Amino acid sequence: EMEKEFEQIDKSGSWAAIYQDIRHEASDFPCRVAKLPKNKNRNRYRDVSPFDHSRIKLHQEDNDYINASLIKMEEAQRSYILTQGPLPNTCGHFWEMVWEQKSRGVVMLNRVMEKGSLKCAQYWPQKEEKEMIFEDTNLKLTLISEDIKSYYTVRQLELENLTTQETREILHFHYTTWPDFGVPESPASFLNFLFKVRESGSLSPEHGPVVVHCSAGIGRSGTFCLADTCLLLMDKRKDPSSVDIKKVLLEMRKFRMGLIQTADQLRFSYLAVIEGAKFIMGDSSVQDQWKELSHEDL
Ligand SMILES: COC(=O)c1c(O)cccc1OC/C=C/c1ccc(F)c(-c2cc(C(=O)O)no2)c1
Repeated sequence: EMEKEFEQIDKSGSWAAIYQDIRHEASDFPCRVAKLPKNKNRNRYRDVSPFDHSRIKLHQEDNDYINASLIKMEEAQRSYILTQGPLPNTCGHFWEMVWEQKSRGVVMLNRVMEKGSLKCAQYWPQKEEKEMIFEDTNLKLTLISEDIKSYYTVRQLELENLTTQETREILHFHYTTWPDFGVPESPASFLNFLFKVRESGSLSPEHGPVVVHCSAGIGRSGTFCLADTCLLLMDKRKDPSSVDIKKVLLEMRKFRMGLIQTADQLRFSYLAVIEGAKFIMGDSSVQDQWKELSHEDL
């Protein structure tokens, strides 16, 4: 059905329309906390804020603000905390969140520098010998190892609560080939990546919500979560036909503004889901075909 609609929409080149329509019906909620003068420097983009009703509150008494939303997908029983790329001054806040929320995985969908501009702080350690200590949130983050693949890298980090000397293994999934405001090379590579994250247990309910982010935490991050939820629902009832992707994107837009920034990302979202269904519906071999087509070997 989504395939029909796909060809339908492609056949008459109406993605820009379908996309603007979703924008017209997207929820709109107040962002008072994020817009408070004291939090001006805690936001990377003036036009990208968390709604008040679904923002992740830091557990400190000083200022509990951080540009992050908890997208809670009720029907699919999956939660994601989408956030902006940490600013030089908010890296402590970022790891505080991860710790307090009990996250197991962190999904980075952008490179530190894109189009010749600094899109995100270097918030994680790059060399084992050089760990990082966030003095304001009293946390330590050490690089334990990293598995570099052609288009993405998986890092194992150790987060420690200097106040209690408690430690946690944090998996860092970094997609290094997704153009800014762009779309993955092929659904195959994107799906290979999604399933890698899935296989890590990072998306399991026995863990806090996975923290997903790009520069603003709405475009590429939205695409990622949309495909994951759609594939998940489709899986829950083994009924591809009952999955209304636009209805699902709107559900998500209730928790964070502007998820999916371009009509092409929306088109890619359809592709990834349609392609992913192959695996969800019983063809377990397609996962290897993706791993091949993705060319993850250096
Ligand atoms: C397309 O716009 C919307 O859907 C929308 C809406 O309908 C209502 C309210 C706000 C809206 O978005 C504000 C985003 C601003 C905005 C400004 C600068 C940015 F670098 C980005 C950005 C970058 C990325 C990435 O890294 O891929 N994703 O988003 C988004």
